[PDB]
Order: sequence, then C-alpha cells, then structure tokens
Amino acid sequence: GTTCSMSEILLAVSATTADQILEIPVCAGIDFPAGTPPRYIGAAKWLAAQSQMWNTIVFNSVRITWETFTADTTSGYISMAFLSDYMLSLPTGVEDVARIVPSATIALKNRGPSIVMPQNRTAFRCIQAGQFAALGSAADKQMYSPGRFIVAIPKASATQAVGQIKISYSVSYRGAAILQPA
Amino acid sequence: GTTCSMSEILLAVSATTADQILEIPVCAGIDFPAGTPPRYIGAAKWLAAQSQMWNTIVFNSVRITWETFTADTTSGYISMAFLSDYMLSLPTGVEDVARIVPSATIALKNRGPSIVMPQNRTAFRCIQAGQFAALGSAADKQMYSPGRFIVAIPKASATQAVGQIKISYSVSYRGAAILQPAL
Amino acid sequence: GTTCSMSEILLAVSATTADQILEIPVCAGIDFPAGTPPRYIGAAKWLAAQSQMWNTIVFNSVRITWETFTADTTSGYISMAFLSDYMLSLPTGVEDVARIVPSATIALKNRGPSIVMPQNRTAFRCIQAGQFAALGSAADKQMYSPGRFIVAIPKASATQAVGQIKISYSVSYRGAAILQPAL
Amino acid sequence: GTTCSMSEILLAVSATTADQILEIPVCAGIDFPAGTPPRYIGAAKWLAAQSQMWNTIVFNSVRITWETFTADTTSGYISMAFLSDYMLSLPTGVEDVARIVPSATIALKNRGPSIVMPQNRTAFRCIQAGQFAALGSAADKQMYSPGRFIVAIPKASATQAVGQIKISYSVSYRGAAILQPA
Amino acid sequence: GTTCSMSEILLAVSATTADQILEIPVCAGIDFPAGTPPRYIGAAKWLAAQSQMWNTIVFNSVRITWETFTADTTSGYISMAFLSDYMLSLPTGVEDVARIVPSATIALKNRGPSIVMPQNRTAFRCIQAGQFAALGSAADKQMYSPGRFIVAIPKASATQAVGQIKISYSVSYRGAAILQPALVP
Amino acid sequence: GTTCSMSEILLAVSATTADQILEIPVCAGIDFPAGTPPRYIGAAKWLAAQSQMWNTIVFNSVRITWETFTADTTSGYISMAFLSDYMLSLPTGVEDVARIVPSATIALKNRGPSIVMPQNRTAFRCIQAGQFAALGSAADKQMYSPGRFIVAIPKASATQAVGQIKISYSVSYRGAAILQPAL
Amino acid sequence: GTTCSMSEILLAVSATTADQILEIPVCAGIDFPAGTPPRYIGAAKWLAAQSQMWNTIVFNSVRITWETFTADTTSGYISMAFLSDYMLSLPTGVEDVARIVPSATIALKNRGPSIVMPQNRTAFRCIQAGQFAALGSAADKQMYSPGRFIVAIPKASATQAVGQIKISYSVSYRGAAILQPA
Amino acid sequence: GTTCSMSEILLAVSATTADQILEIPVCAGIDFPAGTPPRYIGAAKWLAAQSQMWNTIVFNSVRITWETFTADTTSGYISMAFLSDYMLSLPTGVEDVARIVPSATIALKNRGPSIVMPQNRTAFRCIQAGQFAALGSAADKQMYSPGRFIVAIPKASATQAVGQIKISYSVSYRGAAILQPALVP
Amino acid sequence: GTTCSMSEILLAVSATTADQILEIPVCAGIDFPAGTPPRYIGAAKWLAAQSQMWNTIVFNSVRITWETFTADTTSGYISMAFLSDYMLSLPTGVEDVARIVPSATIALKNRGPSIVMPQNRTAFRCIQAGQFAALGSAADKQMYSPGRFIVAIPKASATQAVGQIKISYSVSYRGAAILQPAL
Amino acid sequence: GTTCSMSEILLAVSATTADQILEIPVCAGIDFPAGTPPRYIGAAKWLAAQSQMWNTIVFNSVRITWETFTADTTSGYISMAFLSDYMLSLPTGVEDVARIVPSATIALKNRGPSIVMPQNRTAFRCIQAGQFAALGSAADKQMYSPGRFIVAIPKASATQAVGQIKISYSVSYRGAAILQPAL
Repeated sequence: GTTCSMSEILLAVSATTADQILEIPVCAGIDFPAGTPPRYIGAAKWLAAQSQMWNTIVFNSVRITWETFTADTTSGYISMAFLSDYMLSLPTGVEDVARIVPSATIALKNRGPSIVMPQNRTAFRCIQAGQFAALGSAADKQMYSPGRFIVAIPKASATQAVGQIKISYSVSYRGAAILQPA
Repeated sequence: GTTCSMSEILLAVSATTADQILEIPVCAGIDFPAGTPPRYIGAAKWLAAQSQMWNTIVFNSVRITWETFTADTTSGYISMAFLSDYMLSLPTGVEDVARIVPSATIALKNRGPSIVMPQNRTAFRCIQAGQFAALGSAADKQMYSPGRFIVAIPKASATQAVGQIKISYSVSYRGAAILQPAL
Repeated sequence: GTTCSMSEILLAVSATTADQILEIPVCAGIDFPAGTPPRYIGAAKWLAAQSQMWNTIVFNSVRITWETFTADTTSGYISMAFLSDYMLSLPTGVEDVARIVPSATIALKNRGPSIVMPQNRTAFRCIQAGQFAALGSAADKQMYSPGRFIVAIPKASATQAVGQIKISYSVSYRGAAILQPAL
Repeated sequence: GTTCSMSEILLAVSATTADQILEIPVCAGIDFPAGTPPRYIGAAKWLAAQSQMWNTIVFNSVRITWETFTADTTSGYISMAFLSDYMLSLPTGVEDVARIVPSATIALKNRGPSIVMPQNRTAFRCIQAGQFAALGSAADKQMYSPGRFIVAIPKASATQAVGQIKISYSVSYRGAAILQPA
Repeated sequence: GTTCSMSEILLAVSATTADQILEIPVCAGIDFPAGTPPRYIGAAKWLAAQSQMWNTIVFNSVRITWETFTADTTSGYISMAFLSDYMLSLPTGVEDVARIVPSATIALKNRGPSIVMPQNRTAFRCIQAGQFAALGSAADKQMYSPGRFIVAIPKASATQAVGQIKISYSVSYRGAAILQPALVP
Repeated sequence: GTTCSMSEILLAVSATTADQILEIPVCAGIDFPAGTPPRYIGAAKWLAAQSQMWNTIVFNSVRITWETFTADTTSGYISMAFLSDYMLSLPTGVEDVARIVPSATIALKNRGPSIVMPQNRTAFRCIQAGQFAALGSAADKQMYSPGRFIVAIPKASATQAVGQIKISYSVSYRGAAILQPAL
Repeated sequence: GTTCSMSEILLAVSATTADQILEIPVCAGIDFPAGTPPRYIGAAKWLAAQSQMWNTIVFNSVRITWETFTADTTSGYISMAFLSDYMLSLPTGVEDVARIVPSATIALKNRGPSIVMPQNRTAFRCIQAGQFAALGSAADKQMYSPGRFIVAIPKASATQAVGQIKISYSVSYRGAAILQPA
Repeated sequence: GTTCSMSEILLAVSATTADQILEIPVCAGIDFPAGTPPRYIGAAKWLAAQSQMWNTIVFNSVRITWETFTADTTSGYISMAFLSDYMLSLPTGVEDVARIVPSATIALKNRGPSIVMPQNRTAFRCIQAGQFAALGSAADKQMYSPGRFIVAIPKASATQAVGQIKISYSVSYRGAAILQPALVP
Repeated sequence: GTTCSMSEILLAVSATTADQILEIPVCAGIDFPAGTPPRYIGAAKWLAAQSQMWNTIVFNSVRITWETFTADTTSGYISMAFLSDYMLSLPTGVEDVARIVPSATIALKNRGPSIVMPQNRTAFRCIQAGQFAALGSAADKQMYSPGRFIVAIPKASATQAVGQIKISYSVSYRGAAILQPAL
Repeated sequence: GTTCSMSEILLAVSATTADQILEIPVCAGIDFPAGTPPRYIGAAKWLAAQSQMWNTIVFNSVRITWETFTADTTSGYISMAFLSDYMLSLPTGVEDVARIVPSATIALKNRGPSIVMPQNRTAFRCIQAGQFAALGSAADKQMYSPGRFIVAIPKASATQAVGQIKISYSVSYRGAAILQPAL
C-alpha cells in the first residue's frame, strides 16, 4: 500500500444553447462516460489506472477548480456543488443548484475559490466505471462512492470553448492484487 | 494519489517433462504474457487495473510466496530468485538459479520463507504490458521496472498441477489521468 | 457480549485430476456449501453455532494453516490467498493465484508460514449461510463479509487425501437475541 | 477471541389464574424452552448465535430488569432472585421466593432497582440448549452454568399481558471453532 | 450543520382483543405508516421535518418511555425491546419478546425504567419514509438505520386507550441541501 | 512436588487408503489406546509413569510437532488442531478439520511451525487411561483434561510409513502418594 | 517442566518384639518394597505417579515427621536419621543409630522437631522402584539418589500400632516424556 | 456472607481387635455416617448447621489433632493423612498409610504436631451428607470436596476407649438462602 | 583449553520397506556404529578427532537439522526427538516417537524448524566409541553423555535416498593430554 | 572500491539413481566446473564478472536457499552444510553429512530455514576458477577461500528435476585493476 498526490484535468467545459446540468461521481476508478446507455462524464485517467492495481482506497483530500480560456466579453455564470447522497434527485435548474451546503459561482473568468470535499476517511472498495454504470439502486452506489460532484451552467446564444476544470487529490492505497472484474 | 495493499495470486505452477525456466517482470502494469511474439507470464489483474488510473507509482513493498496442492509422494524442488538487472541473461540451468544474492528452494510441499524484494523507493512511470513487450533494448526496460522476478523448476516424469504462487504488496500512487497509450 | 478464541478445522483437501479452485467466504455464520445451487465450501461448526446466539460480531484476528497427511513422494503445490473484494472475479489459473498482495505456496509437506488476514475492526451484522447464499449482487455481500478466502491446487494423476486446513481466530460478540431468520 | 455487550429482551410476562414459578438457567448458549420434555423458558437469541461461534466464554457482568405495560389499576407483586446452586430445589411459594440473599419485589408498575449477579469470573465451556436439557444430575449442570435465575408471580383473577423482562450483559470470548454438537 | 434535542410523542397504545406485535424502524426521516402496502407505525413529526433540510445525521442518543392513562383496575403487560439487525425475523409471541439483550415489562401503570439504545456514532444518509418503505432487501435497509425498535402487548377482553409512548433524543446534522427525492422502485 | 520438562515421541503416522481422523486426549496420565472397546491413540510413556507418583499436575506448556521420513515424491497433507471442548463432536472430513481457531497443514515433508496449546494454568487431578476410558459423559471428562488434540490425514493409494509426531512439555507436580486406582 | 509441593504419609510404624531397623531410599520414583527379593519400605504414591511423567527432577526441599496414635502408657524411643552415602553399611543397633550428624529421638508421643535433609540442588534422572531394586553396586545407586533415610525402633513386649510417619517436599520437574522402562 | 472460626470434636477413637481404616470426607456439610448403606464417619455438628444457611463456602484453613485418654501402659500407633483425590483407592494396610505426602504417627499418648491441609482457596457449592452419600462417581464428588481425610490404627488385643480427634477451622461464607434439597438418585 | 564451532553432516537418511527407528548417543567422541556387535549410527568425524586431543569437554550448544534430496512426489514423515535418560527404553512405533517433550515432523521436503538440545553445562570426561559401546549398564552411560538423540521414519514401498541430517555445535575444551585408552 | 548485494541462482538440483555428493567452493571468482579434469559445480555468473574488475574482496554476508519445483508425491531428503576447512575429506554418506556444526534437511518441498555462513571478515585476494582448479595442496586453497559449501541428496528410483538452489550475498570490493591472470 502506497500514498499518492496529483493535480489533473477533469473536463473541458463548453457553452451551448441548451442548459448544462452535469454530475461526476467520485468512484475509486472513474473514467466516465461509461455505458451503455452512457452516463456521467469526466475522467481522471491517472487515477483509474493507478487504482486498478490495488484493492482498497482512502482519499484524504480532493478539490475541484476552474480555469479560464475566455475573453472578458463573454457573459455567464458557472455553479459548482457537491451532493453527498444518491437517494436525492439531480436538481433541475441552475437557479436551484445555486443553493447548496457548499457552492460557488466563480464565473466566468475570475480567480475564484476552489471547492473542497468535506472530510470523509473511510475505506472504499475499488470498482471500475463499467461496473459502476451497471449498478441499479442508489443504495448500491452508496457502497462505493462519497457522493456525486455536480456542476452546471446556463444557456448561451452560441456554442464555444471556455475552459478546463481541474481536480486535485491526496489518496492512499492498501492491498495489492490484479484480477479480472466480475 | 492514494495508497493500496493486497494479497493476490500470480501463477499456477505446473510440473512438466521439460525444464521450466520462468521470469516475471515487475512493471507498474503487469498482465503478461503480452505479445506478440508472447513473452513473460503471470498476471496480477487488480494491479494493472487500479494502476491504469494514475500516472506514477511507488511500491513500498512486494513479496512472492509458495502454496501446496501436492501430496507428499511427489519429488521435486522449486527455486525462486530476483535479478535486479536486465543487461544480464536469464540463467540457464536450475543448478545455476540455485546461486543468487537472494534465493530459496522451498519445494515441494513445505511452509517455507517468503522471498522479499530489496528496498527501492523511486518513482516509476506506469506503462501497459503491450507497451512493455514492445520495448527493444534492456536499457529501455530499466526505465520502468525494478527488475525481473525469476522462478524455476526441474523436469518431472509426468505433467501435473502443484500449486499457486502468490504476490503481496504495498504500493502508492500519485497523479490522476486516463488517456490512450502511445504506439 | 463476550469474547472467544479457538483453533478449528476448516476443510479436508483432496488431490484430483481436475484443477481445484476454491473460495471460502468469511461470514459471521459460515457452514457452507449452502445451496441451492450449492456454493462455497468449508465449515467451522463451532462459530456458526456460537454466533447464532448474538447479533453483532467483530473478529479481532483470523488465520488459515496447512497440515500434512502426505508421504514425501507426492509432488504438488498449494496456493493460498485472500481477496478483500467481491466485485472482482475468482481468478482462473493457479498460475494466476500465484500473484496476490498476500500469498503462499507451502506445498506439499512442509512447515510453512500461516496466512493472516489484514486488520479490519468494524462491526458485522451476523447472518446465516442460507441467507448468504441467497444474496444476489456483490454490493450486497460486502455488507456482511471482510472478503473471500481463496485456496487452489493444480491437477494430479490420481485422486488421494492430502491433509486438513485449519482456521484460528479471536472474535468478540455483542448484543444477545435469538430469533428466526428473514426469508 | 472478542468482547461484547448488549441489552436484550428475555421474556414477556403474563398474569394468569395459576401461580407462576419460573426459572431461567444462564448457560453459554441459552434459547430455552429446550425439550423434550420441555424445560425452562426465555431466550436471548443474539447470545446463543454469537456464542455458537467460539469455544469458551466468560461473562464479566449480567443484569435482569422489569418494564411495565400495565395500567395503574392492576394489583400484584413480582419477585426476582438468583440461586447459585443446582442441588437445591426450586422453592415453592412466592412467599418463599420472598426470601433470598438477593431479591426484589418491584411490582407491578414502578421504576425499581435492577437485580445483578454476584461476580464470578471463571471460564465456562459453551454448550447448546438441547445439550443442556439432556443433562441428568445437577452435578453435571454445575459444570456449565453460574446458576439459575428465578422469577415468580402470584395468581390473578384473569389472564393479561403485563410487560417484558430485560437482560443486559458484558461477556468475553476466546477460541474460535465451529463444529457439530455431540 | 447544527445539533438538536427534543422530547416528543411516538404513538398512542391501544389494548385490543388481538395480540399487538409492533415495530418502529429508526430512520433519519420517520413518519410511518408509509405505504403502500402500509408498513410500520409511529411518527416523530418534528424530526422528519427538521431532517428533511440536511443531508447527513448522527444521533448521539435516543430513548423510548411509557406513560399511563389507565386506572389501577386494568391487567396487562407491555414489553419493549430493540433489535439491531434486519436479517432476523420479527419475533412472534410476547413470550418471545420477553427475551432480549435489552428488554422491559413496565406494565401497565408504573414509573418504570426507560429503554435506551446502545451507542452507535456513525453517519447515516437521510431518507424519507416512502423511500424507506420502497426498499426490498434487509441488506439495503441496514444502510440507513441502526435497527428496528420493537414493542408488544398481549390481548385483552375489550378495546381501550391506555397511554402514549415517548421518544427523546439528541441528534447532530451536517451538510445543508433541499432537493426532490429519487424514485425507488 | 517437582517440576519437569521433556521432548518425547507421541505416535508414528501411517498413510492408508482409508481416511485418518485421529484424536489424542491430554490427560494427566496418557498411554492410550485404553480399552475396552479401545479408544484414542498415542502414548507418552514417561509422563504416565512419572505422574503416577503424584496427585495433582499443572502443565505450564505443551506443543505437538511433525517430522519427515518421506521422500519428496509423496503427495499429501496433514492437518493438526486442538479442540478445547468435549461436548462437540469430532469433526468428520479433513476439509472440516481445515477450519479451526488453531490449525496447520505442514504436510508432507516441510519444516513447519509447531502447534501450541493456549495457556491454561489450573490444577488437574491425575487419573489413569483405563480410568479415563471408563468415563461416560463429556461433562465428566472435562474435569480431568484441557481438551482433545486432533490430527487428520486424507487417504492415499497405498499404505506406507511417513513419520513420527512429537510432543514437548513443561509440567509441575504437587502432593506425593502412591495408591491403587478406584474402579 | 513444573513445580510441586505436598504433605503425604510415608509409612505406618508398628512396635514388635523384634528390633526394627528400617531404611527408605529417596529415589525420584519411590513406591517400595520393590522386589524381588523385596527391599526397602514406604511409598509416597503421589510422587512416583507425577514423576513418571517427566524426565529430570530436582527436589528443593524434603522433611520427615512423627505422629502419635499411642496412649501415654507406652514406653519406647524412635530414632530418625539420614545417611548421605551408600558405600557405608546400615548401622546395626539403635544404640548406634543414636549417633548421626543429624538425628532425633522424639519418641514416643511428643510434638518433636522435624528432620530435614541438608540442601542438595542437582539434577537427578528419574527411575522406577523395580529399576532401582535391580541395581547392584552402591556406586550405581549414587547416580539416582541423595541418600537413604534411616529410621529405627527398639523391641517391645507385644505388637501394636503406634503412628504414621509423614514426608513433605517441594520438588521441581523438567522435560516431558512417557516411555517404557529399560 | 460472614466469616467463622471454631475448634470442635470430630470423632472418639476406639481400639479394637480388627484393624481400623477410616476416612472422613470434607464436605461443606459434613455429619456422616450418612446412609444408606452407611458411609464415612465423624461429624462437626456446628458446621453443617451454620452452613445449611448459606450457599457458597470457602475454607481458609483446617486442621486435625489428637488427644489422649490413655494410660502410659497402652501400646499402639495412630496414622493420620490427607488424600486430595477421589480417583485413588483407600489404601489398605496401616503400613501403607505410613507413606503419604503429609502424614504423622503421634501415637499413642504424646503432644504431637497437628496435621494441616495444604492451601486451597476456591468456591465450593454446599451440599448435605445425604446428598453426598447419594453420589456415584468420584468425578462427581470432586466437585464438592477438597479431599478425604484418612486416619488409621492397627489392631489391639482388647477393645477400649483412647481419645477424641479434634478439627479446627476458619471458613468464609457468601450468599444467603434456605431451601429444600434436591433428590439425588 | 580452546573453544570451537562447526556445522557438519551426521547421517544420510534412506527410506526402506522396514520401519526405521534410530538413535544417536551424544558422546564426547562419537563415530558410531561402534562394535561389536555394532550399535548406534552417525559420525561427526571432526569432533572425535579434535576431542581425542583434550580431556574434558563442555558443549555450550548443539542442534540437529533436515535437508531435502527428494522430489515433491514422495510421501512420508520424519520424526526427531531427544531423550535425556538411558534408563528408559527406545520407544517402539513412530506413532509413539510422535510424543515427546521436544519433537518435530518436518517431513519430507520442507524448511522446518531445527531441533535444539535443552541447556546442560556440566563437565563430561571424554571417551571413545569403542569404549562407549563396551559399556554395560545405563547407569554407567549416564556418566559420559547428556542423552541419546532419537530419529525415526515409517516404511515406504521402495528403497531410495532422501537427504542428510546435519548437526551443529559450540563446544569448549580443557586439559590437554594424548594417551592410549583403557580396555 | 564499492559495495554490492544480489540474490542469484547457483545450481539446478536433479534427482538421480546414483547418490549425489556435491561441494561448491566459495572463491572470490566462482564459475565452476573448472577443469581439467573438471571439479566442483555451480556458478554465480554475476559475481565472477563484477569481481574480475577489482583486486580484493570481503564478503560481509552470504546465504544458500532451497526452492521447490516438485509435486507433493515425491519422497526424498536434501542435506546442506558448510565445512570451513580443506584439510578434511569430503564426507561420504548422506547419513554422515547429516552431522555438522551447521546443517539442514529441508527436503523436499517445504519453506525451510536458510543456511548462513558464520562471520568471517578478512581480506581475500581474488582469483579465477581455472586458477583455483589448478591449485594442488589444501594449504594453498585456504589462502583464497572461507571454505567449501557442501550439499547432498540420496538416490531415487528415476531421474527428474526438483528445483534451484539460490545464493544471496553482500560483498565489498577494494582496489581496481584489470590484468591477465598468471599461469
């Protein structure tokens, strides 16, 4: 068992005429959009790979951050938040993602404070994304994940790139084994 | 980055009328016999999968162990050893695997001490088995691996199962990313 | 609530022309092969009985050991290992059980070090073997068990007895109640 | 070997036109009325199950308590006591259970002090209730049990429920094994 | 996240010619008898409401108590107990609820000691009663609850009121959010 | 009263086409197979003799060990374990002796760790083997013995010698007297 | 190896018209009069049995004592003494047992000081009484015993019981084994 | 529970033309020769009575002593000893009672050292003499007694009184209860 | 007077259709099977030679070990033990050598713990093997030796080599003289 | 001058109908069987090569280990030992290699303790195997070597592979020079 820390890109946000309501579950092995039908998005490639090696992972810390490709002219906001429960629905409406125990609206081109997950040190049996997408009930999903990490942006007049979002973490492994998934 | 520890099966040894000279490289991502042509054997499935997620792995510890399916009647020995260099040839002759800085001949059905790798804490950029099999020079291979883990058994009159060998380890990851391998 | 400790037999290993890939889940109440269709094997009779009395069990320690009925003539190996996760498949191939975070190949007639489960002190709601066999998803099974305890031996030319495997443990109960299991 | 502690129900007392003279032996594995012919009553289900797992049990502590389902109108008393010897007869007569080294008459609907067993730290080889009912001489039974726990109530004009009695304990196991009883 | 403490009524017990075998699961959000078909009973209205606001609840303490509306003339007993496991069946027979690790038979009109849950400080993701009634396996239900709280009384010749039972607790919340529940099959 | 310590042979194990399920009670005076009908086996001759002299014996320590006459060719396992209770049945099935609080499967020709009895310092009124075989209920037998010491080996194709098992102990006597046993 | 201590009867003395000159060797395993022809007398049954279990015995202490069944009317003396050498003859004549490095004449019905063996902590390979009676030379016998313990009483007019003599000891064993004697 | 200490007579020894081989078990409640058929002898009346009151007795100490009614003219010896095990036979032959871990031959009219039981502090469930005589196996009897206390004297030409033997003890009770004994087959 | 330490071979064990019950006395000067008629076996050649030089030898330590020539196929056990007394008979039956204060059944091809003699620092007048074989009573033999070192293996279907046993020791001499032995 | 440590194979043991009595001298430069006529066996290739570079070598530590290729069925023992003197003869008879100051009989398929050379820190002028085979008297050979490392196994019914033996060591060099050996 060994410890690890890295800063890595999660997703490349894109403004679009439709509203964007997005959620990224924090499994031991991420790499969504697993299908099928496809679900969730974002993928920290390093983590799934390194964690496909062990057997039990504790994350000491994790954070999500925003970075700006945009010119000052653009108008728009960007909400980020962190549900800790699966039984609840994904909120509909950015007006409603605006309310959370932890939330931010950094947008669109500003420094801005980094969201940080509330502490939760408990062992989490690692699984793969296909495994995780295959799961049915939320009661199942709560076995493997601290909770979905939700991000949302309102519609804009025309599609355009705007900038990456960037996870950072410290995580600690135990128990080495390399076998085929059930 | 997160730490991990597990006990896992590596291979299922089989006695055979030919001599058995076997080597298992210890990459960040194992799962041999990668081809082609196929090379090496053994596969800790959990490790390649968990480690295909990150980007840089340090193994704090690793051990190899023997376990017995055999009845007392069987005769035979089983040598295990750990070369730390690729420039050297695979020894030919079990009589010659008998000599090593670290070695054992537990065989064939006894408790027996577990081989353990000498300490080596340094960062190792993770790669896949197809990647690793594709490598040419040994000078390349030393970038990614601590060193091949060699095991050997002498010939017997008739083929038969005899028992699994079992790796254990503590390993520590950093840097998360999930991308397609270069060719 | 009371504490307890005992050394007890788990299974009587038998060499056979087919390969043997075996797994024994460590429930609060064991006594497999529960059916039906039948699954798993081994049975510490004392534990299921004593633990059918309480309601919540913590195991401070547990170990698995090998003992030899065989004559020296027999050839064969015996791998033992301990997966801590249900989502993963049972490895196929003794060559592949040879790799594990914790593993051994003591075989076939030697003292040999005892496998020991990595520490895991957390409360585990007790259930019965029929209950446990009835469970569907692995995500369910992880509620009640630390993890399956896998053992494997390679094929041999003719069937024969070879020796018992022997669990030992210290375990600690709380909460007394004696009721009929739910269906 | 592990330690344990729980609070659990033992029996549900019922007033009846006949006198009630009841005894509950404290084995390592309880779950009476074992037969046959049936003997004793009460059953802490958790304990027999948890203790069917080990091989040698020491109870650091144990207590018996009374709880009231009854309305104030009801009249009646309830004696509780703890013989430590099997060679002696079950007393006949509640008037005679009234005398003991340790005794109480809490009844029928009052707080009331909890009976507590005098200390006795010595190893006790666990057995099952069918095993225990099968035993003949008292000299045999003293091998496995600290002593019978007696409870008694006088007759009333009409049958009715009145309330549970509730054991509590701290107990400590050693030696793990799971085999078929002789 | 904030802490809270209250004393509140749970149910109003009623003697009846049938035997009464009752169980009240201790969810983060109670308010049974959720259906359908209806299951469980009792409802601490304050708790479900206050806890429908947060996201993760730890109960530091909880107790169940008996209070008497009855005249002295009435005869009957009342057992109270606390299973910590769902895999086990509801005991049948008050004679059998009489045996428990923790139990009492206060009945019917006496002071009587209060039952108290054994300590269990661990985080419990809050859910609603319809959610909870929708759950299938016991293995699911153990995710959300410490364990069912069982109460039982023997039959009597004629139906009548007898008195309330009364929960008390200290509980501690974290994580604020207010969203629509997911639809469990 | 005097103290004593010795290493001594207990039994000479023999592979056989039938399964071998064996138990050796640890009385103050051993020397089984007492009859009749005959029961139990093994006999530390020195101990019964020295202990037929006193009146009350405490054993501070005791261990059981395996030693190998066999050639490497033989296949087979050998389980050893230690029940502390008489009320329980002798397990049937070596697969089931494999599970115990304390157990080992050293077999068949390996160093292997020695089984050791869990500590139990309490006075034990000495009796003879005929006395002990005469006893009826288990509740009687628990007066005189810490608990039966069970050993088991699986069947093999043909009968053959394989090696002695070897008890060792430290024991401490009190109270000297030499009288005829009661019937 | 374990330690032990007990108080135990050795012999039941009997007055007789012949003179009584008696000796009791202190082997690791006593239980004389071993034959044949029979030799020596007295037997601490507990010791031979407990010591037939081990392999090497050291006696830290040992004492011999007198106890009185007799009425005051009886006349007679009783000498007790402890030779440490086998090469010497058994003294003939109670007048001659009267002289010793350690001796007493407690007789016949008095409290009286207990004889005690001079310290001798050295390992003594245990043997049985038949073994010991079989030995020829004294040089052989000195391998196994500290030395014979002699007791003697003068003749009286008529035979009668008079009282037991009573050994006490602390002894310490090592090395456990149970095999047939050569 | 209370402590106690007394000096009391056990038996009145009598010389006789037959050999005398006698044993007195040390139960919590003595008062032999219980029958039937009658067994053992001696009786400390005070102890059975005081101990029929409690429930669990530990004896801290106990001793046996000899006292002389005889004139100096009498010839004879008197052996006293203390077996701690029931599995063993009563020795036959005073010559054989002469050998013991603890023994004495005070006889017949002398001061003489008092025999004393080796220490053994462990709880002993009290029973009555009829109870104890009813017991079958020695393995049963070892539950209740430290061990039989044996005394023996050789034959003499004519029967005569010679003197009492006298127990002394310190003993400590716990647990008070007074109930009818169970009927052992 | 000088001190010394060496590791040396004692005997070369051979499986055989008859049972093997063997004992090796530990004299100051070994080199059995002295005759005649021949008795005992094994011979540490170095020790008799070096010790034929002095006059009084104390052994601070001594150990006996097992080493495996056999293939895994062979079945059989091997008991080793150490009687400290000559008055006792050689046990008959490997089942009976299985019981000892110190014992092991390592067999047949396993690491296995080394038997070690319990401490005994006392001066031992050196003699030769012919001298020692000439001795009659056991009471004589206890003058010169700590005690016989017994080893035993059960019968097998066909004769074959299986491996050496290997003594190790630290010993300390005093008093130098070189004279002809008495008859 | 630099330090070094490695685990390496020495030889591949083979059961054979003849008895096997083998010795491997521990020179600064090994790689036997040097001739002619050929003598000794085993070869740690890495060591001779690395040590052909310097001029004076001290070995801080060295160990020999056994590893099992055999099935449990095989019967046989395997003795390992370490003479420190050349003046003495190679023992004949595995029964006689059984006695040594340091010895083991792990065989044939068991964990088993590793033999270890007694400490001996003194400078040893390096030579080559042809050089060493050319030497005549033992008095010459003691200049360059700590002492021969002997291994032996008893005969078996049919030839077969059984397993490697495996040296491990820490060694420390001084003085660099690369010249042609003297004849």
